[PDB]
Order: sequence, then structure tokens, then C-alpha cells
Amino acid sequence: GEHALRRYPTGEERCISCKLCEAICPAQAITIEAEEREDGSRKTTRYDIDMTKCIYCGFCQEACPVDAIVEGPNFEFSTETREELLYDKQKLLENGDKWEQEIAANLRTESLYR
Amino acid sequence: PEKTTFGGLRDQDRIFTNIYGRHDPYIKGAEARGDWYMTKDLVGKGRDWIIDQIKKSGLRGRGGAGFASGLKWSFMPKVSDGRPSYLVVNGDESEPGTCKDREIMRHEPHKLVEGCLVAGTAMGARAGYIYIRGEFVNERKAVERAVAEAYAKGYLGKNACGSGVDFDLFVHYGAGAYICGEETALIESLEGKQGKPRLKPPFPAGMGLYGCPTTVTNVETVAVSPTILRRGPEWFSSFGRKNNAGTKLFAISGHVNRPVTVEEEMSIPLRELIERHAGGVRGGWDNLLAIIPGGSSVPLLPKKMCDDVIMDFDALRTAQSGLGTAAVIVMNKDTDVIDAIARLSYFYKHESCGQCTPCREGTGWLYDIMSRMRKGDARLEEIDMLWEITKQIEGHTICALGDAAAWPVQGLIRHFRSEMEDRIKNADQQ
Amino acid sequence: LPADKMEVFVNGEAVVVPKNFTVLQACDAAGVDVPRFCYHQRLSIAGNCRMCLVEIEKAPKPVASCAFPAGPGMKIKTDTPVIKKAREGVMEFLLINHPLDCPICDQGGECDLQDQAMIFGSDRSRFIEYKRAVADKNLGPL
Amino acid sequence: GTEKLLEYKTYNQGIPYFDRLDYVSMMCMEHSYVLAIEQLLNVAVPLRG
Amino acid sequence: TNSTDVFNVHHDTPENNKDTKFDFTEANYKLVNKIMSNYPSNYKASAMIPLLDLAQQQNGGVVSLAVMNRVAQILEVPPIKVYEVATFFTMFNRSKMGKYHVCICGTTPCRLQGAQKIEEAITKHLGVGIGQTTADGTFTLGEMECMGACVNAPMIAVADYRNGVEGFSYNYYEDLTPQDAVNILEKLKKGEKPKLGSQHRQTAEPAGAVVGDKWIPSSGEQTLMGELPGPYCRD
Amino acid sequence: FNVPIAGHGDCYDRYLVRVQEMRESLRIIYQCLNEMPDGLYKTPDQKVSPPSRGQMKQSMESLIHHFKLFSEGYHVPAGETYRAVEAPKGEFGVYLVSR
Amino acid sequence: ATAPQDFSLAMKKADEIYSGKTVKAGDIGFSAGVPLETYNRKVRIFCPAKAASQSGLGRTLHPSSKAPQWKIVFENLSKWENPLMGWTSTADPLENVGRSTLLFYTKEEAAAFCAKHGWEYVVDEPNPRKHIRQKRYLGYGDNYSIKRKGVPDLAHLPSNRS
Amino acid sequence: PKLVYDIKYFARDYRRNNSYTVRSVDSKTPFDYSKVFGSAPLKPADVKTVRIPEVMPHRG
Amino acid sequence: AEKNKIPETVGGAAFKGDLRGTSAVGLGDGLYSHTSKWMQGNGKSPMDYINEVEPIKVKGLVVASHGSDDPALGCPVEYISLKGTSYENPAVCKYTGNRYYSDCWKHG
Ligand SMILES: Cc1cc2nc3c(=O)[nH]c(=O)nc-3n(C[C@H](O)[C@H](O)[C@H](O)COP(=O)(O)O)c2cc1C
Ligand code: SF4
Ligand code: SF4
Ligand code: SF4
Ligand code: SF4
Ligand code: FES
Ligand code: FES
Ligand SMILES: [Zn+2]
Repeated sequence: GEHALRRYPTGEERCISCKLCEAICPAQAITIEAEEREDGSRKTTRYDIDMTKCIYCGFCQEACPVDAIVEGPNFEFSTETREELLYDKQKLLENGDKWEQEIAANLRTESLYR
Repeated sequence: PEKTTFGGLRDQDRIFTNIYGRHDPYIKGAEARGDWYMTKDLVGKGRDWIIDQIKKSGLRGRGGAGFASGLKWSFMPKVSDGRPSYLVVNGDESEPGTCKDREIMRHEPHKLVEGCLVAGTAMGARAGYIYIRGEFVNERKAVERAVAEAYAKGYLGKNACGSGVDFDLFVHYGAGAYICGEETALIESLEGKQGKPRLKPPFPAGMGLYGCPTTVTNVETVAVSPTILRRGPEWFSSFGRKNNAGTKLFAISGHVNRPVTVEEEMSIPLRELIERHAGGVRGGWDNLLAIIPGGSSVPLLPKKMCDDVIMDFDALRTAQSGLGTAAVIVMNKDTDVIDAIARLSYFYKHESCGQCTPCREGTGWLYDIMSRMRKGDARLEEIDMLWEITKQIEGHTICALGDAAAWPVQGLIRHFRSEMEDRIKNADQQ
Repeated sequence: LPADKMEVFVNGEAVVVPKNFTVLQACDAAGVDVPRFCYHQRLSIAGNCRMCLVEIEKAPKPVASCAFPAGPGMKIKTDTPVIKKAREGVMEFLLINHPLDCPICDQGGECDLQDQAMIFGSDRSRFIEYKRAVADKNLGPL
Repeated sequence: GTEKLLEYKTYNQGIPYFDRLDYVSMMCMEHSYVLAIEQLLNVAVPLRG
Repeated sequence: TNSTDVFNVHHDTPENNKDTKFDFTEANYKLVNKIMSNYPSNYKASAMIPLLDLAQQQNGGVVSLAVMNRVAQILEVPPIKVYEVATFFTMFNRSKMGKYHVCICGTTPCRLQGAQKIEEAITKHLGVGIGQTTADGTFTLGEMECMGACVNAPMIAVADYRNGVEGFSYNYYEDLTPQDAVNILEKLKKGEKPKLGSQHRQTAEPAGAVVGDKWIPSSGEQTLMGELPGPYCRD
Repeated sequence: FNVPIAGHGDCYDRYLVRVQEMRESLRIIYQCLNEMPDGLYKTPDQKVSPPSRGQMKQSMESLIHHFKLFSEGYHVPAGETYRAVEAPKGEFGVYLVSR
Repeated sequence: ATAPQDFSLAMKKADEIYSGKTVKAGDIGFSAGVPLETYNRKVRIFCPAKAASQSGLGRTLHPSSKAPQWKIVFENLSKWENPLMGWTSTADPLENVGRSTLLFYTKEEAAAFCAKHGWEYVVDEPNPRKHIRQKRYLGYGDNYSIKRKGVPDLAHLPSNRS
Repeated sequence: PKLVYDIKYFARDYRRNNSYTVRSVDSKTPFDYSKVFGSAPLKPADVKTVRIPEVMPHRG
Repeated sequence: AEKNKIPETVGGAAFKGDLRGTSAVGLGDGLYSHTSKWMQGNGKSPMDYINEVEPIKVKGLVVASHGSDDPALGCPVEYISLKGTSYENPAVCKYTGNRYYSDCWKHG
């Protein structure tokens, strides 16, 4: 369903800007640009997904090595303007925060199979 | 010397005579024992005569290679192209089972110096370096005193020993590394760099110390050469079997009633050596798990093979082992073979210089796997994996330390797979 | 074979090269590409990685192409199964202590190690032990 | 323009095209594509799959 | 159970850092000149290891950064070469060292005859452990590989770093049972000089073996007993 | 399973064929359910199939294979092939040309 | 350099058996049906050089390489940023076609294609790569030669000293 | 799985080990109709049939 | 000031005085901090979260880091050198940002 960037339990984002999800995206819906953070971490300065270009294949969730990007269980995300459907890093992180427990339970169940 | 049976070397046939240090090891005793006797004549006879006499003697190289000494010495260039020739004596004796070279350095210093003179004349080497282990401080002091004495009486230097030949000898010492015993790594260490072996397709005879033709030979070969030229090549050839003629210094260590260093003709039975000179295995011959014949590099042999095995190069090759150095190590039934071979694997992990990928990584891998097997943590398939890794290392390294790391583990797998399986299963069972 | 040029056989095909070339140089002249990590055209030959191993009929054991001088009438085999197995083993030894830092490595799309792992390596590992760890030090602003 | 779009994508990136070629029967449509890639790749499918 | 040096990079310490100054004393400098004379003038870097050993003996057993830089200046080489060689070899100690450096061989031939129990007795009596200097600073414990003393397998080696170049000795104590090792170390604490070589026997004669905590004296067949053959020449 | 056949060719005959095809597919499903094997569901080769997640997180070679399969993808040998399947609407085939 | 000995054999054979009929330069461009201002764009025919990060020779013009390596590329045009989302916006229809799909084995093939469509082209030959080691380090033996510091002077010998 | 501790891709590499051989065919040499119709049945009893392949190739 | 300052790294997973790898994003807008470029609010940043977590003492010279507690539900396994590490200057996991330090090298 709706995409969501995830955080570690400490509150640090899981994303390490490998940029594999952008390379595997069949529709080219993900644009990523990154930098070195002041502490020294490899972190993204931009992570936006076009939900009017997404095909919800789930390939990006497959390619991510740290489980940073997941397709959440939410299918109620219609909008009244197309601009609200161009997600960005802050919106994706907020969506990950809102659905954290459900996503974690689904991932714990799914880990057994794969 | 009889073709049927070999053993029981007599005192009259022993080259190394103050090996036990009952007499003065310095120049006064050395002259009275037959050292520096008629070196003028032997050296004056020419390099060609010495080379042919060494070739006829059949002297193979002590130190592990076993390569014929005369042919190696004959590979040295005959005429200078502007580059001097060097003789380097490998007195670095790092090997986990070998103690034999230290007695020669400390109790027969002058035989080694006379041999250096003879061999340098045989190879046309202006200068010579005696590499000694850094740990052997006192042995080095003895050798240095011998060199100074030989210089004082004119045995060395210009017009050495009265013959129209010129030879200068130096004593150099390392800082501790098993790899520095290898021919190229020793040359690199003496040049002043890290003791990392050089790829062999350039050979030391072509380019060696300071880019000049060099030959690296063990202390024992250099020491035995002068008396071979004095006593005679036929006398040297008589003792051993075909292709394996001379006497060799056997250092018996481990679980034996008396650990001894002794000189014996090659092709003695291992049982005969252990029972006569070492006093027998602690607890009798019945109390044998295994015997490492040629120091730790070569694969071990089980008791059954030790029954009929003969102390020779080619025969130990037939028994899937080798007489690298006459460093025979005896293990009791009480001994845990797994732990000793794991300690040898740790030795090789510690002594790798790290230059090439296969040794640097696979030797540590081997140590880790052996450590897990010492406790039974591993699975049964881990043994087959261990054999595969040993095959991966062998042949793909710059020098032979990868091979020397692979071999003991392969011997353990080949002859004592039952005990490893027992340990792995029992730990799971209990 | 005019004067300095000799003839060498690489995988059963005749190549004319100067005398001063090595085995790797003739293999490049033959169109065969040998896996390399430490050999560089403008740097001194090292021979440490041992990934260039090929087979010479004369030699008993595989030799390093970068540092082996080529000889007249030498036959060079770069596709023998022993060479394939040696390549895979060397690749395993290279990867056992390598950190699992591919996503965070800035060499991710341009790594020789990854590409030669895919081409000349096995797809799976048997290493379960602890890997080596190094502490980095500053070499400057760049 | 599906056929020309396939030319700009990798083989695994082009599988979702076949699902959307026929919205009634998706599995059969992607199946032929994966079979052709398997034939060219000489890949053997396990029996459970 | 790591040895003295755990770092292959320079660890800044109040004793060891850049400002520290090391130079050879005049007599040690004469020894330096004699050491260099053995190697060709153009290939002067051949003396790096003997010079580093001499500087180690002078500096009390530690090869400091100033020592390496001084040796590199004298040999006219980039300092990285001296760093590499000082790091490669084992005898070169790059950390602070005690008055005595006691080394126990743990390789296989020593481990069969009981090197483990020797080390256990030594670490109990000294009370620190391998790689750790005594709290007094009198002994630094170390494990080294084969020392060339396999026939006299249970053995230790001690280095006298107190007096300096004039009074430095690297001696071997062999055929030793744990109680003998403890006795040798107590003698070393007093300053009394113990018996060089094997305690029970002179050298690698056929005299007996160390079994457990006791020496079992067995003497059977001897070879070099009698009159030595002497000079001979082929005719 | 048995092929359903009619002869007239009219609309009714094709409707009857499609119903019988549904029944034959039910039979095939029952056989699939009863004979479903156990083991791998994807090819063991990891140079054409992605590694498992624990495996990529524990092995260097598997992380390399995962990275190069999710960025570059596998390389298909030069060749051409036409593979057809019995789709519900008929025969669906792909003519794939690889360089 | 020997032979691929695969489908490329039949590929090359189909090439040599068949041929194309000659037409005047630019005539096919009218048949193509694309905007005629496309052919006003200028063409650069080049082979990419090797990336400095990697040591593989596949991408280069080397006997190892069996793939087409000569690209037709068009000149770069204006690019801007989307005011709303900062995406890179463009109006160039031919932005990625030449890099992505226009690959040719030989320079003459790309020149023929350009002349057939009417594109003006400039061919840039790659800088030649010769695998010749320098004389100082021509071989592994040269690393440990006397060239480093000269032949060892023997004036340090005790006989020569005294 | 026997691939856990035994890794050898070159033995299990079928993708890169395919090749194409070359032949030349000429009209002068007659076709062998004996091969085509000599093995053909002349009576119902002699009919031989090729069974449908049950499974596609798998590595096991 | 930030307009003419050299981009620098605080040094938690880097060194105190190094250059920071920077793209040109936000250069026109005038933002020169990593978090400013992507967060427009005044809330707590994830870097503020990771700084609040304290370094953890471990035994040995190497620690295995899986990011999360379960190995297959977090970052790839990583082996971090604990040599020359203390509470004030801890080692860092590059994937997770967790900080570790050990006293074993000091022979303890
Ligand atoms: C790793 C390694 C260590 C070696 N250590 C020694 C050694 O300590 N003493 C020795 O005489 N030979 C040692 N050798 C063998 C050397 O090749 C030696 O210099 C040479 O074989 C002497 O030749 P020789 O048999 O004619 O005397 C070692 C070889 C290797 C590969
Ligand atoms: S689900 Fe597929 S299309 Fe959507 S963002 Fe992820 S990879 Fe791209
Ligand atoms: S979401 Fe995952 S795949 Fe995408 S850039 Fe971040 S870590 Fe990489
Ligand atoms: S085999 Fe080991 S010791 Fe020999 S060169 Fe290679 S890494 Fe060094
Ligand atoms: S990209 Fe290459 S160098 Fe970096 S971690 Fe991966 S394999 Fe190692
Ligand atoms: S390229 Fe490394 S050994 Fe030749
Ligand atoms: S094994 Fe200890 S001195 Fe030889
Ligand atoms: Zn972590």
C-alpha cells in the first residue's frame, strides 16, 4: 500500500542512501540525493516518491538492504490535488511513524517466509 | 653402509664431533679436531674440482628442499659481468621442531666458517654473509669470535689460507621471523626491507643481494662440505641409500625417554632411531599416536606407517610426508593430536608475512576452523571443507609457507579423521 | 617475428609479441582478459593478489601472468578448469574478511571486487568466523 | 508503447509490463516472458516453483 | 592474551610522542659505525635491523618514534621504511618494557612436554599474565614461537634490559619444571644470575627428560664418548 | 486432463468449451494441491535469482549478488527465442532478442 | 580476438550475406517522418574512454571487447529545475536516445548512419592505448636490479679496508 | 542442500558454456529418404509414440 | 557566516576537522545543514535522537553489530574495531549509528 520510510527504535532513520531502490524502480518514481551528515553518516538530503507514477510493485521494498522503505498497510490515501500525491522525505517519515507497530508486526510475520 | 641395512653410525664416521660441547669449541680445539687442516690445498685446487667432488658425493641440501647441492652451486655464474657474487649462509633456524643448527653454531663455529670459505671459492663469491636468528645472541657471539679468529690467522681475507683466493665473511642477524628463513625473504631482510619473499621467476642466482648473483645455503650443508672434500666423496656416499647418501643430524624431541640431538646415517629406521638414541617412546613403542618426521611443515605419520618407515627423503615422500629437517617429534597416546595441530596452525597464522592473498587469509581461516574442531563446535562436513581450503591454498602462493601451513592439517585429516569425527559427534551427543 | 618480436601461443592462437612482454601482456595482445587486482601498467609489478594465475604447459603449478616473463613457443591456457577453480578460491580468500559495506561503499557501482566476484567467483560463502577489523586514520582533507 | 518501453528497462524491471498487458489473466502473461528469459539464460526451475 | 603491542599504528603516550628526542651515545655511535662498515656504502639501509636492535638495547627495550626517526635519518631513508621494519619483526618492542622480558615458548614441541603448566606457574607467581608487565615493572610476560630449543622443550628466554648495550643478555633457560621456572624468576628478582642453559643437563646430551613436574634421569647409549678422531686427509 | 472439443463452431459451442475448460482447470488444481512437492521455490543459482535476506545480511558474496542483481541485473546471453503459453484467451508468445 | 563462436557468428554472417541499397545522403531522413529540425542537430561520433575507477577493458576498443562501442551522441541542451519539486526538466527529445541505443561496431558504420539520415557529424578517434611498461620497471626482476643504487661498492670489504 | 559447504560455480555454470557450431550444406548430395520413411510404420502395430515430458529440467 | 564557512564534520562517525561531502542542494535557497535541506520544521531531528543514545561498553577488541537484536531484521553484520576507544571517543556502526567502546586493549 502507501509507502513509508522507517526509523530505528533509537529514532535514527534506517535509510543509508544506497540508492538501490531508485535503480530498481520500474517506473522511475523515486528520486534520491544524499550527503555526508555532520556526524559522518551516509544520509539522504532528499527522498521523494511520485505516487502518481508508482505502480506499487514492491520492488523497492525488496531491494532495500536495511528495511528502510516499506509499503504500508494503508489504502486510504486519496487526495483532492495531485501535488499532495508527490511525497517527500518528511511525509514518508511521518507515514512510517504513524504505522510503525503494524508495519513491524507484518515484517516480523513475513521474515519467517522471507 | 650395507645396502641391506643402515644404522649404527660409528664415531669415526661422524662429521660433527663436538656437537655436545664437551671440548673447546674455539680455534685451539678446532685445529686439534681437524678443522682448517689443509684448506690451502682444497681451495687452491679450483672451483671446478670442488663442484665435481660435491656432485659425486651426492650431498642433497639440508633445510627442507633436498635439492642437490652441487647442481645449485654450479648454477652460479662463472665469469663476472661487473656484478660481484655473494654467499649467504641461512643460519636462521626458525622451524617448530628443529634445534640442530644451534648446536653447530655454538659448539662448531669454525667448521661453518671453513665451509663458507670452501663454498664461496666453489661459487666464486667475493663476500659472504652468515645470517643468524636474532634470538640466537650467544650463538652469534660464538660465530663472530670464530670469524675474528679466522681473520687474525689469515684463514679469511685477501690471500685467504695462503691460496690466491679472496673471501670476506660477515655475520648478520635478524629480528625474529620464520619467513626470513626463505631464500628471497632472507635476501630482502638483509637488504634492509621487510622480510617478504620475492616471486621466484627471477631466480636468486640471476639477481640476489643488492641485485647481484647470490646463493642461499643452510649451515649444515656448508659445514659438511669441507670434510667431504677432505674425507672423500666416496666415504660420504657409502653411508646412505641411492640418491640419499650422507649422514644427517637428527633432533629427536617430544614424548621420548631421552630427547637428544644426534648424528646418524640417513636411511635408518625411525623405530631404530627412536628406540636406540632417544631411549624409546615414553611408555613404550605401544604408546604411539603419531610421529611428525620432518619438523612441523611436513605431514604427520601414524604409528602403523612409523613401523616400517625409513628415515630418508624419497621414502617419506612415498609415505605422503617428507624429511624437510631431521626434526622428529613423537606424540604419546595421551597426546591430543587435534590441539597440537591447532597450535601448529596458530604458528603458521603468526608467521605469515601477509604478502599474498591465499596465505594471509586462508591460514587464519585454517586456524579458526582447527580451533573450532579442537572443541567439537564444528559440523561433520567441516572436515571436508577444511580439506578443500587446504587444496585452495596449496600451489597458489608466492612461497612455500602456504604449503607448509596446508600440509599438517591435511595429514591430520588423512590419518586421524576418526578422532575429529569422534570429537564433533560426542560434543553434540553430550 | 621480426628480430625482437617473438611468437607465443595463448589458448591455441598465435600471437607475435616483443621479447620484453610478460604473460599478461601477451594475453592482452591475444584478446584474452585476465582477472587482475594489484597489477597496474604504470606501477611496479607486485604479484601479491595472485588473481592472474594462468597455466603454462612447462610449469607444474599456475604462474602469475603479471610477473611471469613470456618465452618463445610458450603456450598459455587461461580457461583450463584448474584456473577457474584457482580463480574461485582466490576470490573466496579475498572476500572472507571483506566488510559487508556494499550499500554504504561509494565504490558500489564501480567496484572491481564485485564485478570479478560475479564473473570469476562462486555465488555463495562458507565463512562463519569473525572478520578482521581496522581503525581508520586521517590521510588529509581529500 | 509497451514494446519500446521494454527496450529501456532491465529484464526484471519489465515483468510488470506483462501483468498489465492483460488485466484479466496476469499470471499467464508474465509466465511466457519468464520462460523466454529462462530459455536464454539456461536456468532450471525447482519442482515446487 | 595479546602481547605487549596491540597497535600497529603509533599510540601517543607521554613517554612516546613526537617531541621525545633519542640519539645514540658516543660509544653506541662507534658501535653504529662498526655495524655500518659491514654493508656497502651505497646500500646503507642494510643496517636497519642491527641499528634498531642497538637502539632498543640503549633505550631500555622500547623502540620509540624518536628511535625510528633517528635511525631513518642516519640511514638516509624515508621514515616509513623504518616504521614498516620495526612493525614487521617480533623482537622490536614498540611499547614500554620492564627490566626483564620473560618469554615462554608455546609452540607444539614445548606444549607436549608441558609449556602450558610452566606458563601457569610463572603467571601465578608473577601475578600479571601474558603481555602484561609486573606491577613493580620487573618482568614483562610474553609468548613467542619456537626458539630453537626443542630437544630441551620446556624453556624460557629472558632479556636483560636494565644495564643497556654494555650489559644486555638474551639467555635461555631449558629443561625446566614449573618450580624451576619460579626459582629462576625469583633469582632474577634478586639480581642473582641463574644457570645458563638447561638446569638438569648441560646441553642436548642423552641425559633424561622432563616428565610432568619432575626430571626422570635416564642415561642409556652415548655416542661421542671417547677420543675424537682428529685431523685426516684423503690421499 | 482431457481437451474439450466441439464441432459446430458457433457461439454456443465455444461457451460450452469454456465451461468445460473451467472444470478441467479444477481437476488440474486438485492434482497440484495433492502432489505439491517440498523444497526450493526459486532457483538455487544466485547469479540469476536474488539471495535471501538473512543470507545477504550474513554473507559478503550474497550482498554483492544482491547489489548487482538489484542495480544492474543479470546478463542474458546473446540469442533469440519465442516462448508461447496457453493463455485463457489463446496462445500468448514473446519473441525476445538479446544481444 | 580469436572468435566469439556463438550467436554472433550467425549475426556477422547475416551481415556479410546481405547488403543495403545506396541512396542519396539525407533522403532516408525524409522517409523517417521525424521533425526535420532534428537533423539540424550536430553529431559527435566517439568511443567512450575507460573509467579511471575500474581496470576492465570491456568498454574500451580492445580485442577483448566484442560489443558495439562507438556511440552517436547529440549536443547537450538546456535543463532546468521543476519549481515545485526541483526535478530536472528538459525539452530535448534526443537527450538519451544516442547514448542508450545508438551503438555501432565501427566508426564507418556510424558515419554511414549519420550521412543516411543527414546529420552532420564529427568523428573523434580514441586516444591510443599501448600496454608498454617503462624501462625502469619493465619486469618483476627490474624491481630488485642493481639499477636502484648501482653495483654494490666493495670498498667496505675488510681486505679492501686493510 | 549439498551446496552449503561445496561451492563450485564453474561446474554448475550453464549460462556461459553454450556455443554454436558451423556446417555447410550442398544441393549435390542427395537427401536420405531412407532415414525418414524406413523407420516409418507400415502397419498399426509398428506405431511408436513419444510421451509428453512430465517435468522441465531442474538441478536436482 | 555559514555562507562562507567550509563544510565540516562534527566527528561522531568522522574526524573533528574533516571536510564534509556536500552536494549543491539547497545552495540557492541558502541552506547549508544536512537536516535543514529536508526538514522545514522545528522538531527534533534524527541526528538529535542518535546523539542522545549513549555509548555501550563491550568486552573484546571487536564487536559484531547487526543493527537490531535479530540478525535478519536490521543492518548487515559488521565487525567494528574497539582498539583505541573510550566513552568520550567511541566507535560507531555506520549502518545504525550505535556507539561502542571497550577497555580490553588497555589490558583490562
Ligand atoms: C617459510 C620458509 C621458511 C624456511 N626456513 C628455513 C630455515 O629456517 N632454515 C633453513 O635452512 N631453510 C629454511 N627454509 C628453506 C630455504 O629455501 C633455504 O634457504 C634453502 O632451502 C637452503 O637450501 P639448501 O637445502 O641447499 O641448504 C625455509 C623455507 C620456507 C618456505
Ligand atoms: S513499489 Fe515499485 S514503482 Fe513503487 S516506488 Fe517501489 S519500486 Fe518504485
Ligand atoms: S530506502 Fe532502502 S534502498 Fe532506498 S536508498 Fe534508502 S536504504 Fe537504499
Ligand atoms: S605464502 Fe604466506 S608467507 Fe609466503 S609470501 Fe604468501 S603471505 Fe607471505
Ligand atoms: S562496493 Fe566493493 S569495496 Fe565497497 S564494500 Fe562492496 S565489495 Fe567492498
Ligand atoms: S595481478 Fe596480482 S598477482 Fe598478478
Ligand atoms: S618449539 Fe619451543 S623452542 Fe622449539
Ligand atoms: Zn549495527
